[PDB]
Amino acid sequence: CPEQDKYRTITGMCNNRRSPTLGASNRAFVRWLPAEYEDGFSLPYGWTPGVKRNGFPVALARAVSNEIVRFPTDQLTPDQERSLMFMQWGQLLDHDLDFTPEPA
Amino acid sequence: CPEQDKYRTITGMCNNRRSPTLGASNRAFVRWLPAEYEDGFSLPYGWTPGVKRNGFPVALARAVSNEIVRFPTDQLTPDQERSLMFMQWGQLLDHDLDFTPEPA
Amino acid sequence: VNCETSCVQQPPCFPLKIPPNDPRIKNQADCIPFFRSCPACPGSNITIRNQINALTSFVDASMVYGSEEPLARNLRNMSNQLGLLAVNQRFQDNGRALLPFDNLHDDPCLLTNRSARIPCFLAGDTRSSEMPELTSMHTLLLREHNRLATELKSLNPRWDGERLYQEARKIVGAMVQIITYRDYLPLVLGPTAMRKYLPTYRSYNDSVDPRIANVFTNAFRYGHTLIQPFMFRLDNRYQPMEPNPRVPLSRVFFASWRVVLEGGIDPILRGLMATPAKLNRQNQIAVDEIRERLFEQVMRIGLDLPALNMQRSRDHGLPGYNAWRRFCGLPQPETVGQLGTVLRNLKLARKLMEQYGTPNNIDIWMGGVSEPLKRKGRVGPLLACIIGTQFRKLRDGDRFWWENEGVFSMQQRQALAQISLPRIICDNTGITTVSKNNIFMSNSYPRDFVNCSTLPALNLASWREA
Amino acid sequence: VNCETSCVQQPPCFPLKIPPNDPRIKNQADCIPFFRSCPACPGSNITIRNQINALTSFVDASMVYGSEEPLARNLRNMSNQLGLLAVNQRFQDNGRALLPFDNLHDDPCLLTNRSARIPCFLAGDTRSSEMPELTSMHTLLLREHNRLATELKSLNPRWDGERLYQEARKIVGAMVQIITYRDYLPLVLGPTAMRKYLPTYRSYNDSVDPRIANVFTNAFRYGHTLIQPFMFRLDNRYQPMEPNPRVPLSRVFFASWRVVLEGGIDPILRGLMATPAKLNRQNQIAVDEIRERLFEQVMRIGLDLPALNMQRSRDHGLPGYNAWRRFCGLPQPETVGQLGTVLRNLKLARKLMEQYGTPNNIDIWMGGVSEPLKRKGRVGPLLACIIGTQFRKLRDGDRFWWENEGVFSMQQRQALAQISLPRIICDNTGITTVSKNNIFMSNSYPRDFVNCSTLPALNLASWREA
Ligand SMILES: *[C@@H]1O[C@H](CO[C@@H]2O[C@@H](C)[C@@H](O)[C@@H](O)[C@@H]2O)[C@@H](O[C@@H]2O[C@H](CO)[C@@H](O[C@@H]3O[C@H](CO[C@H]4O[C@H](CO)[C@@H](O)[C@H](O)[C@@H]4O)[C@@H](O)[C@H](O[C@H]4O[C@H](CO)[C@@H](O)[C@H](O)[C@@H]4O)[C@@H]3O)[C@H](O)[C@H]2NC(C)=O)[C@H](O)[C@H]1NC(C)=O
Ligand SMILES: *[C@@H]1O[C@H](CO[C@@H]2O[C@@H](C)[C@@H](O)[C@@H](O)[C@@H]2O)[C@@H](O[C@@H]2O[C@H](CO)[C@@H](O[C@@H]3O[C@H](CO[C@H]4O[C@H](CO)[C@@H](O)[C@H](O)[C@@H]4O)[C@@H](O)[C@H](O[C@H]4O[C@H](CO)[C@@H](O)[C@H](O)[C@@H]4O)[C@@H]3O)[C@H](O)[C@H]2NC(C)=O)[C@H](O)[C@H]1NC(C)=O
Ligand code: HEM
Ligand code: HEM
Ligand SMILES: *[C@@H]1O[C@H](CO)[C@@H](O)[C@H](O)[C@H]1NC(C)=O
Ligand SMILES: *[C@@H]1O[C@H](CO)[C@@H](O)[C@H](O)[C@H]1NC(C)=O
Ligand SMILES: *[C@@H]1O[C@H](CO)[C@@H](O)[C@H](O)[C@H]1NC(C)=O
Ligand SMILES: *[C@@H]1O[C@H](CO)[C@@H](O)[C@H](O)[C@H]1NC(C)=O
Ligand SMILES: [Ca+2]
Ligand SMILES: [Ca+2]
Ligand SMILES: [Cl-]
Ligand SMILES: [Cl-]
Repeated sequence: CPEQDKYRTITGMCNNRRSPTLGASNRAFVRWLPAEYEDGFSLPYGWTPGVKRNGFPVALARAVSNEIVRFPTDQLTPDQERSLMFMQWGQLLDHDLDFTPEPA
Repeated sequence: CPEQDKYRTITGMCNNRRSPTLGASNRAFVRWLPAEYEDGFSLPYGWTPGVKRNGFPVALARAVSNEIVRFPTDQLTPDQERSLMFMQWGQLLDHDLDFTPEPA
Repeated sequence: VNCETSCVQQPPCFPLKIPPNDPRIKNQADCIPFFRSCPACPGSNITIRNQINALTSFVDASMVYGSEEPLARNLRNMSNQLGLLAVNQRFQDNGRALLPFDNLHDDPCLLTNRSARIPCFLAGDTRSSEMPELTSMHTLLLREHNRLATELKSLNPRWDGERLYQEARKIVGAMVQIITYRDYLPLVLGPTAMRKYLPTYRSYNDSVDPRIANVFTNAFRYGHTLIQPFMFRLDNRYQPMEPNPRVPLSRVFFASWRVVLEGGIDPILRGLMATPAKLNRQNQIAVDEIRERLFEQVMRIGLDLPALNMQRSRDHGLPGYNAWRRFCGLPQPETVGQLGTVLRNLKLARKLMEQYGTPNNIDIWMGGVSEPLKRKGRVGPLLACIIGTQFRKLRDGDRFWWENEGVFSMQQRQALAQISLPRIICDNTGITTVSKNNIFMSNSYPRDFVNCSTLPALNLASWREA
Repeated sequence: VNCETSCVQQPPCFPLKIPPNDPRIKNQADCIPFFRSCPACPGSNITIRNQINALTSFVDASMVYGSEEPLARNLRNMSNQLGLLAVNQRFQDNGRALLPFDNLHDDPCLLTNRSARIPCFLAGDTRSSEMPELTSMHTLLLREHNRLATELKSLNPRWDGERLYQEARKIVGAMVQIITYRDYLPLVLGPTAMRKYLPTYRSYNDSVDPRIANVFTNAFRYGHTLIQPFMFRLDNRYQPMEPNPRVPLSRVFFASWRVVLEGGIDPILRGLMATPAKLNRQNQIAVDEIRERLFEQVMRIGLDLPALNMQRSRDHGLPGYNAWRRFCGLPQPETVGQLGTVLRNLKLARKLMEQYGTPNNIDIWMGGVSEPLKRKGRVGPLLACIIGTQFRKLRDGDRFWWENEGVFSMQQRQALAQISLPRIICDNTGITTVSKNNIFMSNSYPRDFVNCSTLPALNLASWREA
């Protein structure tokens, strides 16, 4: 990394000079807790039929959404203290911090 | 991981049921601090001649050994409160915990 | 394997299976398409699979500038030495700039209105056209970079294109950091979590790891509970703009053509300022426009964003709810009674236990958005812990944080402390009555609105190089 | 790319370069051989290089049993259902068992005495024949496994070979845990660090990560400072056994032939109990037998183990001294004066600064073994924090820790609490007078020796399954 610099690199490399890829792009995420996979290292819970998670069957993500998330749209409560701009800055900000690629 | 097990597996897998490869053999070490490499991700400090580690030249390990570790054998101080068994159990115990493989 | 056209579960696909008696997908052999996130170490049987972050973790406006060198060069207007970012060469918004178009081989924007033929926009981040309100924000900041590079050229006639670009970029990156930590995060976390996780800045600490933690990519999705089912557009008098003043979100995803042919960005910014956000309630978590019709116009079937969030956490191998409450030092509920006390809602607790069996298995986004909201905040204790911890690291571990000694002069910092997103709107659009600050709270016209002339402008005098 | 014979720095080699006026290697074109540790994700430019631990991190006697299933089965005696570990079929140590020989392509042990032709031993870990004292400890534990399977066959005649093997293996793993945390670690850490990092066990915590941290592979090498330059052998009168009562370590590395033709393991175990370890002093860090003559008999040149330790930390990308002091909550010295105070030795501090330039760059093994030792401990505060944190994790995070409820019955734990390595030597060798516990402190014959008959024997009564 140059000993002196005045602007950020595009990639974020060299912002931390002791470990230059920290925060730079196209690098693996940091893990705050060890990962939990059905086989211990790559398969996601819910991949193999009959494999339980901590003694209980894996709940279908669509079944949980149907049961708990769903609500009659005309009953929506407007937030008297926050504008939609509060929702929109959140997405714009999220796009400054992370984008997890998928295969095309 | 079998719901009831009276003995450890040979490999160590399934000891932690939530993340079953933790502590298991032939797995990567956990890092308590981000790594520090000359290029940020693979090359060791001291790989490229002239590249400094945080503003200072890298010392040669054999030079540091020569200048600081080296001592006249005839001045050895016997540890009057520890037997050689203290050293040997340490090596045996280290061999129950880690072996870092190298290419042949 | 095209995960979008089939339900075969084979790498890289991990399709969501359909429950019995689904309210919309009656064929239990169908599925909601899903591609697993790319692995950081493909094919290894030694490494525990982890995913990749394609962006810089820093709060540096990388969504405006790009996080890869070829892309960042291509976003620049390289035909002169003015340090400008390229704007659209075929369309303008009432004389103001618009984002350039991208050249995607399979473009989803084209599919939302086949006769309009308006492609997806090109910005520092690939999701700019996902919803026109997001495009409006991306456009606003492009205009602000160009407004700033023009003023700086006037003050400093000898600066070349690279210096003008870098200097305006540095002020835009600081502006995003100030609006985020000064106006946004206090309203997200509420006052006691703000004090606990984001105590006053003291200095840059190089031992603070600034990487985005895997769990944050899922936990910050708490924002999906704030989405209203319509895209609102108001006229200069903040009245509904005719026709089409309220369009269902399932008709605006990737609809770049509405920015271009339906009024530009001013009616959209006005709609974002004078409409309330949806409040997240325990019995009203997320609307059907995102739960049933997400990307309905460009996918073979409408996706379910809440369900994709939970399936993504399993794809990423994230620990469940209790493991994250323990990480944050919060009580871990083991029984439905204990979960009802944590949640202050026993019915919600029984429903969660019916689906998951144990609290140890509740997916992080689902448990996180179910907690009661901290006072004057919009997240509960678990999400406040994870979002608070993450923004603390991005600020203390950033060598270029705007208040870090040496990034800006004392005089420049004093000038930056006067910026507000209401002012950036006054300066780059034709809107002259804007929300009173805090813009994230203000939402009632004319009550919470002020004329642009009452707002202080950013004084660039301290940037003149004597 | 044969790193052993070449000095070209091409992957996978990372040879150690020679300084001008080196005391031993006069040709600066020469080098000390070095192979970089295998990466966990070969070829990835996306991941930050990390290394592999080929063993189970748990203190489970994996060096006796193996950490992979082919090897584990091969170490067993499959000619009967007694649950025994296979023994050498060609030699015996005064009628007692010796380890089986391995079948290596290029066997280093065969090189230490070509006329004797004794190959390396085979055990659960590949380094068993590295020095004959280590082999003696491996042999002792193999004999203890067989002694226990035998006694268990009598108590429970219905148990088949698998059960017998598994139950004796379970007892040997608990014996290694008890000798390690009850007797060894207190003498390593000293009383206040023991209290601080290893408070009284409460219960298994599945949220505690039991993996060996990369730094611990380097930090636990602090034991190289305890090595004496000879292998001492004593007879039954604890008198120098003639001939060769003291043989230089450079003539004992991989010398399995000394175990077989020079008397067995008893002279060697006696030498270990009645000889003091070397005291690590800031001006007497490690002897030349390992700094100049490591593996001299079998390599083209003798290696330097201190230097290999430093090179290995760079290979593994470990942070320097101050980053680890900061991790442990210890003040980080920025100047030679401040380093002089932390080390309580300004001359050493100045030598470090001359080599390294800043305390931030001192390699962790060099900084760690340079700190003054804790009171009644043999490691300073940085090493104490690293070793202590590591061992708390291996205990709290192991579901099979011997005190964990349900691992052993209350009766078996009470029986187990009486074991001691003095007793195990008594039950498996011809030694009748052994050190008084703590065996790691006892070192003077006859003052610290007792007769084997005064030691409590392990009472297996509670293993009689009725
Ligand atoms: C079971 O063991 C768990 C692991 O415990 C650790 O290791 C074992 C061997 C012991 O040594 C133990 O002492 C260790 O803590 C244990 O769970 C742990 O519990 C602590 C305390 O609740 C958790 O700490 C909390 O962390 C959050 C999140 O921040 C952390 O993570 C970020 C990113 O890595 C770091 O940058 C931070 O520095 C933290 O490390 C903090 O916000 C929180 O601090 C705030 O709240 C506390 C109260 O909790 C306040 O007092 C503070 O002032 C702060 O305002 C804590 O630091 C730890 O994360 C958690 N670890 C895991 C892996 O879950 C568990 O409790 C054990 N249970 C029992 C019954 O033994
Ligand atoms: C610069 O930032 C550094 C990182 O700080 C963290 O993140 C920032 C954003 C803040 O939130 C800050 O509050 C966070 O800590 C910071 O360095 C950190 O400093 C702390 C405090 O000294 C260090 O904690 C010590 O850790 C050791 C090692 O154990 C830890 O790691 C293991 C394995 O991961 C875990 O199992 C443990 O649970 C710990 O998490 C502990 O042994 C030690 O605790 C013992 O001693 C203390 C008192 O010394 C006792 O109270 C305890 O009870 C124990 O007996 C500390 O917890 C932390 O390791 C270190 N992190 C890094 C990356 O170096 C630094 O201080 C900041 N500098 C300045 C000037 O601000
Ligand atoms: C205009 C409103 C928003 C969307 C439309 C939208 C959509 C998505 C989709 C499709 C994903 C991917 C789902 C999957 O895993 O397959 C997604 C991920 C993320 N979101 Fe969404 N989002 C809209 C709005 C928001 C708001 C207001 C957010 C935060 C306040 C927010 C966050 C996120 C985050 C952090 C992600 C993960 C991104 C990554 O790739 O790492 N979104 N969103
Ligand atoms: C008979 C005494 C000992 C040796 C002979 C010996 C030799 C080594 C060698 C060659 C290495 C590897 C060097 C390299 O990195 O290239 C090594 C590493 C380790 N040791 Fe050593 N050691 C002897 C004695 C001890 C004692 C008393 C130890 C601790 C109490 C000790 C520890 C270790 C450890 C933990 C390693 C790293 C092992 C790994 O591969 O992960 N050793 N030793
Ligand atoms: C570059 O700048 C000039 C003057 O501002 C403008 O006319 C031109 O359209 C810009 N080009 C692009 C590609 O944006
Ligand atoms: C498509 O765009 C045109 C302009 O090209 C607009 O009039 C038309 O109404 C749009 N189509 C739909 C279905 O709204
Ligand atoms: C197996 O056991 C018998 C005694 O039970 C012994 O004679 C034989 O040598 C053993 N075989 C091996 C390979 O150790
Ligand atoms: C080699 O072993 C023989 C016995 O086979 C022994 O007499 C001889 O002295 C050994 N060689 C050395 C150098 O000690
Ligand atoms: Ca082990
Ligand atoms: Ca960024
Ligand atoms: Cl994580
Ligand atoms: Cl580490």
